[PDB]
Amino acid sequence: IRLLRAEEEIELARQIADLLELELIRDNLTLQLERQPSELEWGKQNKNFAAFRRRLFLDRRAKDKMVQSNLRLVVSIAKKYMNRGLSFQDLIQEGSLGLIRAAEKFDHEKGYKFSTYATWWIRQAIT
Amino acid sequence: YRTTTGGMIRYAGVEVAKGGRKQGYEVTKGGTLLWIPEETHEINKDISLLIVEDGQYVEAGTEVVKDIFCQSSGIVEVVQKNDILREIIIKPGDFYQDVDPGSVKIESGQLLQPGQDVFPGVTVSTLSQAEWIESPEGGLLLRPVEEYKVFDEPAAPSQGSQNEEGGRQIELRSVQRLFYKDGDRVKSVEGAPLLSTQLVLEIYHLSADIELQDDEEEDCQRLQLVILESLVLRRD
Repeated sequence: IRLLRAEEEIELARQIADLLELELIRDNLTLQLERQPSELEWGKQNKNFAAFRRRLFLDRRAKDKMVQSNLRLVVSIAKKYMNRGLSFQDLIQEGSLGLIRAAEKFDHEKGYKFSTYATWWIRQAIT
Repeated sequence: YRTTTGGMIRYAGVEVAKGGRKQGYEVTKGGTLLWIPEETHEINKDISLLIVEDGQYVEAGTEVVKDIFCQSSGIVEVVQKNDILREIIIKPGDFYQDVDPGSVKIESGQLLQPGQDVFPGVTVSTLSQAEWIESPEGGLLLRPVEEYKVFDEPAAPSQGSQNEEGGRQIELRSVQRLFYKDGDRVKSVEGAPLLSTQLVLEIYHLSADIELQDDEEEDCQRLQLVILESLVLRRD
């Protein structure tokens, strides 16, 4: 998998931030729609429903692209922890759970790189 | 040949011959050389982190742009393509009030002589380069150039050898090598050297040599670029 550039981390973070507001609306609507918001689309308020699924698929692919491409950072951190209690296989899977949480809380408006903020979350999930 | 910031470079009547654009370029003759400096900053910040405008003259007190401290003083210029900052072009020089912007655009590629004037009523001290900026409510800017003296051959010492010169002769040559051409600017903000007075040898793709510090005339050390082969000698 090819690594991301410095400008591609800012672009993918905007669709993840667009995915944060899309799941916050669904979490506020599931308390009054009998926990079944399959067709209840509050963001649109045949062409609008097809464009809503295209934006939902493109935003989930951006979160799919940021965690999958930054998997070399998990190996460089978990290689310094493979002596205490766990094997090398279990540390990358636990470190990848911190890379998912780092992608949701990454704020591109502050200006810092993704490798600076995700190091604090991969090392937290390993420890 | 150690400027403060980076910038463009263009020679005038200086021929060169090279085989690769990576490890410099060996010069052949002399000639004059110009240098138009401009500070650059290849960053990847956002637009909301920018606190200046397009064409705002900054000072050397703080000069904070995109939460990054600068080192020069001049007219700033940002580059935006897809809501991400790519380069911060800062052109140093003096800013003077002027009018008639339709005439200063044609003076962007001509060398401004110090004996002439850039505008009727506006004077200049030395030679510069005219450039107009697109700032709100308006004058053009003057970017000064820097000239240097280069030699076709530097001060090379007298080489001395003690051999029969049969099939194997070595010497030392001191040549100058430039790193940048006229149609390319440098992407640097710190001090970048322009040339390097090196010492290139030419044996007249094998026969590596070993140098050492050998001296017997005085009580000091002297370099000796010699070449030797070790022969076997049994202790029997």
